[PDB]
This record gives sequence, C-alpha cells and structure tokens, in this order.
Amino acid sequence: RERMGHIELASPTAHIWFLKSLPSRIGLLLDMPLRDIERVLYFESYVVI
Amino acid sequence: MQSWYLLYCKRGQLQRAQEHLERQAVNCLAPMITLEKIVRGKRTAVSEPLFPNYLFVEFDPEVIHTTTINATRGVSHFVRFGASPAIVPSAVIHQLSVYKP
Amino acid sequence: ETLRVDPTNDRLSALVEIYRMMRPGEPPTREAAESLFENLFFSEDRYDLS
Amino acid sequence: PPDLRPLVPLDGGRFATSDLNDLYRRVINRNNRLKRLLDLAAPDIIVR
DNA sequence: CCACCACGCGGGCGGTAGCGTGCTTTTTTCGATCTTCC
DNA sequence: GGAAGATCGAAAAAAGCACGCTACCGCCCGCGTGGTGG
RNA sequence: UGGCGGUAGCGU
Repeated sequence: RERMGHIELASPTAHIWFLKSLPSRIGLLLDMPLRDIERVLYFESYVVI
Repeated sequence: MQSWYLLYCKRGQLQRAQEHLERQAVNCLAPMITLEKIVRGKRTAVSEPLFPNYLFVEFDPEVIHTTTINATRGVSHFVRFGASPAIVPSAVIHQLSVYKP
Repeated sequence: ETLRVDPTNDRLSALVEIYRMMRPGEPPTREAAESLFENLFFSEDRYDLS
Repeated sequence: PPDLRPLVPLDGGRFATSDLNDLYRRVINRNNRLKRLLDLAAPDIIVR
C-alpha cells in the first residue's frame, strides 16, 4: 500500500498542473504568453535556446 | 500542386485504408519490412509496415477535399500540427522511398 | 450597419468565411464551402423540419 | 501503489479495471511506442 | 480440411461527415480605440 | 506624428451548485490472430 | 457483500 513505482519517460513531458492552472507558472517565469508556451510544448513552432 | 500528408490509420486496417485511398485516385505510401516469421511452422518472411499506423498520402486538396480523406472508412485521423494538417517535405518522401532498412 | 460591418463583399468570400467558421483548421475551397452550405440547410438527409 | 487502484473481482471470471489503470496503460504503451520508434530512426514528423 | 472457443494489444465514434445547443460568478486575455506624449 | 502605456469593453475559460438515507436498472474493453474438434 | 452512471422515493 505504500511502495510506489516509476516510469522512465522516453522524452521529457511538461506538468499539466503547473501549465494550465492560471496563472501559468511556466509562462509567468519565462516572460512569454501562454499561447506561445502551448505552441512550443505541443510541437507547433520552434523556440530558440 | 499535389502535396504529401501524414495519416494515422486505425489498428489492423492499414490495407483497407490503403485500398480505399487508392479508390479515390490518390498516391499512397507505406514502408514495408520483410521479417522472418513462423505462421504455423513455415519459414519465410512476412511484410510488416514500418512505423505502424502511419500512411503517406500524396493528393491535391482542390481535387478532393481533406475531410473526404479523413472519412475513407478506415483512416483514424490526420497527423495535424496546429489547426491545419501538417505538410511533409518532399525530401522526407524521397528518403522514405529510397530507405530499405 | 450590419452591411457596413461585414467585410465580405462577394458570394465566394462569404462561403469561405462560413466554411472557416463551421470547420476551422481545414483548407477553405469553393467546392467544399458550397457543398457544406447546400448540405447544411437545403439537404433533406441532414436538415429536416418536421 | 496497486492497492490504491485495486482490481475488485466481479465473480464472473473478469475484473473491474479502474480509471487509473487505464491511464497508466495508455502512458506505458505510448512510452514504449516512442522508444521503439526512436530506436528505429523514425523521421522527424513521426517522432514529433 | 473447415467451423468455432480463446487471446492480447491500441484508443472518439464512425464515416468516403458530423456530433454541441435553457447557469451564474470570477479571472484572464485580446482587439480596438485612444491618448498622450518627446 | 508614430510608438508605448491606458483602458475598456467584449469575449473566452474555469469552478460551484446542502445534508443524510432507501430501492431498482445497466455496466465494469473490441477485433485481427490462433489453435482445436466435428 | 466492490464500485460507478441513470431513474424513482423520504426527511428537511
């Protein structure tokens, strides 16, 4: 009842709780609108690093 | 004018979807891999579609619409990035055609 | 006033706008837009006032 | 933990799968498919 | 050699499209003015 | 005289909708693939 | 003897 498992994701995935819950923590931290974050997250537009 | 699109097909319906697309007079592409299989103890190679549930369809949206392709009785959906369906460059098509892994 | 506000000034533009509103995310073609408009209200199979 | 998402017997030879089990199965299947396609050198569009 | 009793993997469903459809309050965003200046 | 802050209303998205209790119904994954008996 | 969804009912 207490031992938990873990799954090693092939690629990193963003946390939905820290993304869609307004205000977006990731978007507020990165000084970019939520629309751009959603676009880059779901493979819609490249973002420069 | 004619362009390529990526299509996600239903499970176990790749051949039916391919035949339905061929009936619509569009170009269809799917990688084929020969892999040694058993099938009740006879030793040959079966054809398995590389990148399963993926089809590459060359057609013209003006000639026949996108939703018509989306509803060919066996096509699960379009591989769309954004509002509009994604466009695969011809270089990827050439790579897939020449590649025989 | 509604005519002034409306940007469309032709049947083709109106059909394209209607198709875009009805089915967003698809290439707006004249044949598809006219088929959708004629099948939405004036087709017995899809529209039927009892 | 499994007991947090138990499979209660249905006294008919079947089990009642919870929603969490279904979601975990979907995630595991997607991850395995992604790993297999990455190992196969899939094109960029398919990987994305 | 053919009918029928298991079986273990993907995903909206089904269809050569379209399906939704009688609440109110709070928070966020966005186009459009605007306006106010340096 | 154009650009940046204001703002302003209009639209879009998220969340809540009393407490206990009783009875009934329905359900608790499909389909191409495979082995076995008539 | 475990859950949900729907329906109906009781006390406010």
